[PDB]
Amino acid sequence: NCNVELALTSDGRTIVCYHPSVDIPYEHTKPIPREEGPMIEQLSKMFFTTKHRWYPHGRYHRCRKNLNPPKDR
Amino acid sequence: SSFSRAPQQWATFARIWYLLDGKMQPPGKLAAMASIRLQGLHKPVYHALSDCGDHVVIM
Amino acid sequence: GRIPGRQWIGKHRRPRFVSLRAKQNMIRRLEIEAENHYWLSMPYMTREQERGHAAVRRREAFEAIKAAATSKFPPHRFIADQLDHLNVTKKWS
Amino acid sequence: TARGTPSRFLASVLHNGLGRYVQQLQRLSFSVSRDGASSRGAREFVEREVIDFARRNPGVVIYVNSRPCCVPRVVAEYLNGAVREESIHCKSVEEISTLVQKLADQSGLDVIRIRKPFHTDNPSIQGQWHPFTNKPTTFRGLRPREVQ
Amino acid sequence: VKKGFRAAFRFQKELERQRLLRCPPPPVRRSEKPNWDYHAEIQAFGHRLQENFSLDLLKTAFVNSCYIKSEEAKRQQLKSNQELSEQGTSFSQTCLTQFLEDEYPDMPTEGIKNLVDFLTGEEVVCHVARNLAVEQLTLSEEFPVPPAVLQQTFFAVIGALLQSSGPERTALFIRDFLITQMTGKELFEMWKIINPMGLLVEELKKRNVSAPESRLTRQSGGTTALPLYFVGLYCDKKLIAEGPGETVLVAEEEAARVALRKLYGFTENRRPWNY
Amino acid sequence: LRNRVTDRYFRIQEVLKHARHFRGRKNRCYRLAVRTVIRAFVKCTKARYLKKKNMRTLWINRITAASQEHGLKYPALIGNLVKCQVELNRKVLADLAIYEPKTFKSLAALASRRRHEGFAAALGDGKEPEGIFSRVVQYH
Amino acid sequence: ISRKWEKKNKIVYPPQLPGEPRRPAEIYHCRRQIKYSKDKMWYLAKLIRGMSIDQALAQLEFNDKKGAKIIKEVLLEAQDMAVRDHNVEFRSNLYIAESTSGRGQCLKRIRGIMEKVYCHYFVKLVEGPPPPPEPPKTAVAHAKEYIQQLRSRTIVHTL
RNA sequence: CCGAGCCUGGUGAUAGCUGGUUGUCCAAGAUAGAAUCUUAGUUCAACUUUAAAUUUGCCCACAGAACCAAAUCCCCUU
Repeated sequence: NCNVELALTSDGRTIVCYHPSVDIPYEHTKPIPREEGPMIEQLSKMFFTTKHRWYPHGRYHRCRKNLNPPKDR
Repeated sequence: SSFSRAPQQWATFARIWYLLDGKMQPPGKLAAMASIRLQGLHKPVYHALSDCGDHVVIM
Repeated sequence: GRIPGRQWIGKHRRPRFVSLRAKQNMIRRLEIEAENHYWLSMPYMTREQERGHAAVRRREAFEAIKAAATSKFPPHRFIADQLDHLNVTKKWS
Repeated sequence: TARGTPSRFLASVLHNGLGRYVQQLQRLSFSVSRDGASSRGAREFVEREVIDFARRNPGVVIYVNSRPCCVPRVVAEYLNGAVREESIHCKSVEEISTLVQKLADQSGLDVIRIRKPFHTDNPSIQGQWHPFTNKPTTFRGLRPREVQ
Repeated sequence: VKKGFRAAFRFQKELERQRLLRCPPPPVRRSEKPNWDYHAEIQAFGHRLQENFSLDLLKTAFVNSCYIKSEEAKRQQLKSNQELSEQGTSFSQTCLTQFLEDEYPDMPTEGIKNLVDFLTGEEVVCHVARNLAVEQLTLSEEFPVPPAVLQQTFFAVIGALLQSSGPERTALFIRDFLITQMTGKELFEMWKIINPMGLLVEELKKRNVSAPESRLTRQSGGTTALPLYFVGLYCDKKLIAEGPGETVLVAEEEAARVALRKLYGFTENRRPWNY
Repeated sequence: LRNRVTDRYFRIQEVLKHARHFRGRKNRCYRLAVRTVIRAFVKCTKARYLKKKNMRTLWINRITAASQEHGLKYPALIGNLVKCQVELNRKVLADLAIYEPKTFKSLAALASRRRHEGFAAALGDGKEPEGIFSRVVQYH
Repeated sequence: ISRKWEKKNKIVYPPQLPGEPRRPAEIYHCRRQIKYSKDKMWYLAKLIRGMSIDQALAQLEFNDKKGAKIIKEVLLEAQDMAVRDHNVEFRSNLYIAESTSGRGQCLKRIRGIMEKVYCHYFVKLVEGPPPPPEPPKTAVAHAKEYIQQLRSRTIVHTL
């Protein structure tokens, strides 16, 4: 997919790109219709990940955790 | 643009489902295309620590 | 599937083969070499004309070398340095 | 190293360059020693070059004292509150003038590692990429293998 | 017992510094912290912001009313702040409304009132006050200085500037120190609304355009716990917005927020302020 | 013991303050720490060349993703942009792929147009007019 | 040799004002030089680190350990002086907040160098019902925490 | 613990042999050879380092170096 209008100036010195937002038409839209082992396995199958994500980590890793991290943007 | 910060973050990083038809194809070309799409290298967002994968259904 | 002693030294070595990269690299270097031969192919002077055209410059450079080697001597010693060392115990009035 | 150190993102203070450049320093607190060869240099700086510095920037008030708490020093206090304490034990007047100009030029933010050398807060103007920028729409919005 | 003093004294000062971090000192005012001189530091405040205040007006802007009461209470064993604070508040509200009208003409008066309230709110004027160091030069009841008193003091400073050197320079002050506080933020975290689809519906009734339809433009993962939905808001075969959400209701209401931003012109792309 | 050492505590703490976030008697005991704080400062001083290399392959991965999403490959995109004389680097092109995709869409389209224009001149090599974006700017 | 536990008992707070929730009374006690090792007494101390004082006294009457007898003695001592001195109005309204044990000044003899051991026992009691055991986290908690992390992730190493 | 006790002294025995030799920083710096009861060492040399006097130094074509191949000396010049 690529749909733009490219051009040069007369001098051949700068390029001009022209490229507006194509919108989604009305027709292209649908309308709105209106135990620990089992525990970790059903989490894994609910979130499409594996069980080592859900097994805990000790006090030592949780203490190396940062709790007040910097925030940007 | 002009979405709120958390809805924009969600839509940027969400998980997308790809159907790939295996009739007559070679398993290695199938594997190449699905391997890229599973690591999330088909996203300009990609990084290894961002868990930016996507789902692939090979039928 | 092994290589007997060390991989690259000795009687039986692991085979190594030439690829498209190695051939193409060798060939671009050989084409630079051919152009080197061509541009050394055409001298301007020969020995009889070049003999003596840089006597002034070579002897000038050697007088510079000789003078900078012979002018090697300890620096001067002043008074203001020694008295600036007395300026360490300076106090405001 | 960089992991044995707190880090921060690149910051303004109060969007300091937008409307006007607000000199991010309030105070210098000098302390020089009267009878001291350790503070001979800071003495020479207060003698020679602090008048023109105070004249050069009127935003900062410069107090000097004699006989500090322990050692001759400068304590700059910046606008965002952070108080920097640099030590001019046994420095020349030249080094003291460069250290002071650095303080008066710097903003009060830390010298810890800065994560990114650029801080746009409105990065995208044509909208940040998401998986549905350029996947083309369909007729009645059907997904693949739709019966209808 | 090893002979010597430098190392024993180095250790003693190190223990003192560890103590100063373990039990940090109780926060007490910079005005009685050493190396202080009020008149010079008033003049430093003026030359730092680079316009001339009349010094008596600036001082009486800093001195509060509660401080006067407590100072009489201390004295039993001055012109206050309040007139300057009223003038500063009146002028700051009026020219903030003026600046935001001239830059955002389509925004409704309720929205622009919420913008002015955000810019003159407690938290923003507390931060601009503290990071401008009026929090040191003010005289109040206790340290730390309470945020209401900080807001009142800062607007009093603006009032002293207004009486001192004119509405143009005072408007430059308000602009360069309060509108920079909205550069970077969004409309709907500056004007907190509820039922944004409702706000869209009534505002389109004002515009005499039909009430919009919601459509489900794009989606993924419709039957798991990580869906994506773009719900678009359309009106008469064309759209005014499209927005994301983790479910259809959130996506629709966030697309309503996107529509309201685009209708008021307060998007992310808008022509940045002309400083 | 006419003069022996009294400041050894502070030298020890110069190593241990960088060791404090280690794991084990590396963070406590000084021999173990010295050996492993040296290795950490060396790891830093090589990780700077590493960080430059790693960034630039991240940029190649991101530009590759976006240009394959527009129908190019990364070799085609960089090669034909340098032929059309836009001297953008990978860092800016990667940020343009993520943050500014309409501009990247135009860049991919221009790279395709330059590829096919330059190769039209290649197919008709010999006396032909110079290509439209194959016009170059040469400095006297 | 350092006795800050007993001095911790004698730390005295300033008076309260009527608009404050009621401060729970804190009682520290220590038994020095038990002829028993620090880590057997650690097993008993970890056994009673959270129990209401009457249940703790039950477990410690019917354990089988020399430490169990010595700990029951210490806890009865601390309860007695808590309702006698530190103004704990209800005798049973105490719970064991810290129960620890540390090592003492051990003595030596030749067997090989045999070290006849000695340990300490420390206990702090607090007014009030014991704290509930925080529930072991469930599927709603895990799903919410995963989704919070996935909403927290950003586009790393660019603007 | 006797192919010749144990102790104290001479005794800080002698070790061409192993091991060990503690602050920061910067800079120059690599493997002809000879003789030796000598090849687990050393003395000279060659190389290396600092400081000094100077004045030529390294490379290269041509001419040139013996009768019974690759190359190397050599030096006006550059």
